[PDB]
Amino acid sequence: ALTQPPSASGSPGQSVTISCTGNYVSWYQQHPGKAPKVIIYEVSKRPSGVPDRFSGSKSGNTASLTVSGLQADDEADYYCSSYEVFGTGTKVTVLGQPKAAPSVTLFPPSSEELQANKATLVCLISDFYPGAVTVAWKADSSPVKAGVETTTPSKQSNNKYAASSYLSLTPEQWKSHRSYSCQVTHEGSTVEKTVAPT
Amino acid sequence: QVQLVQSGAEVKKPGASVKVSCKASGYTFTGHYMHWVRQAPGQGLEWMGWINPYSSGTNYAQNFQGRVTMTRDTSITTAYMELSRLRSDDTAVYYCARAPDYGDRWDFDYWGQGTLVTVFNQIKGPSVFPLAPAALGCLVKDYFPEPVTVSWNSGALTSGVHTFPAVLQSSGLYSLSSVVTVPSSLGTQTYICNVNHKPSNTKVDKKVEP
Repeated sequence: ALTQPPSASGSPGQSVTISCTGNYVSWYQQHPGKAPKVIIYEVSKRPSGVPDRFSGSKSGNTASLTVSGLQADDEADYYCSSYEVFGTGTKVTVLGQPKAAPSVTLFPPSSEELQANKATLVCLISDFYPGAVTVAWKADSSPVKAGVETTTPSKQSNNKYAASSYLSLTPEQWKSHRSYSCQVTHEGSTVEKTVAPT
Repeated sequence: QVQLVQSGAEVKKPGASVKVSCKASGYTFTGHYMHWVRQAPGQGLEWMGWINPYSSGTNYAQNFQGRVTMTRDTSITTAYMELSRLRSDDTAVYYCARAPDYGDRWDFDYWGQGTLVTVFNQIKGPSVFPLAPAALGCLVKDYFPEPVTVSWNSGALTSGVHTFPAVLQSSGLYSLSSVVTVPSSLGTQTYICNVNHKPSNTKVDKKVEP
């Protein structure tokens, strides 16, 4: 019941703001391959060991977590929790390397796959920094949630990130809908790739 | 000092049961609640339930009621959480966290190192379908387990080949896509993708053309 922005980033020394729309509010910092740690509790209070550069606030139905003077250690996942409900999460990056726009390539289901009563939309994203995207499949303008399987960004051989998203569809619904789109958002930068049957 | 050391990594099968321990020391074991939270690889945190170490009373989550059991041991100050009817979608890292005090019971000030569970199941020969273009590739769908080696023209082409990481589907099977970049040249050069999966002994070559 808690919604967070998919991505948020800033250069070393900048500041970023992470929203949490849904009482008290608490935030967690989780480095990759590590357990979550409390950094914010009771709206804006901080535990011991958390530097003063971390701060929080709440105004209405949304609470914000702001980190000032960004450091390399701040590059991690952040979640907001209300009692037991956890948020979607936000990926923070200290813009370590120059920014790069994602490259999107969408493939329609193959003829051989359709003969086996199967269909899969392969959307491929590569060469994007920071490593955080927002893939939302569109079926004639209406988003579809079922059958969506999206990976998480992983380091490439050029310090950038790569990911892949798949939309499993049946042959009947693939032919019925006019077209499908793979819209990916990279910190407010949405690029849409659309494919159509035949 | 407060420590929470859990059990080692476990591998189970669909329908099996796994028990995870949580060794507690350096604090009043029965004075602070113990909570269990799981997180799938690449997903968010999901609260499962809390158990009072004093009265052994539990309050499970709605989506886990009738499937998870949480116990505690006073003599060895260890909390336990056993989950039955494991599925391929239950692969997650499970952490045990401590309520900071009596009044505050949700700001978990201490977390365990985690216990990775790996619900394991059906192997399967991968299904290869060409991706006609420009860029052309092949779709390795419904295979298990990792990894799969994908080449082009028996290794003749290696520039522009991008083997994207596989996706952990809800069915427990991985799906990987490898594509190449071509000048498009499509009618002259022939492209064949060689996928080899040693665990299932499946090697199929598929030619991709527009």
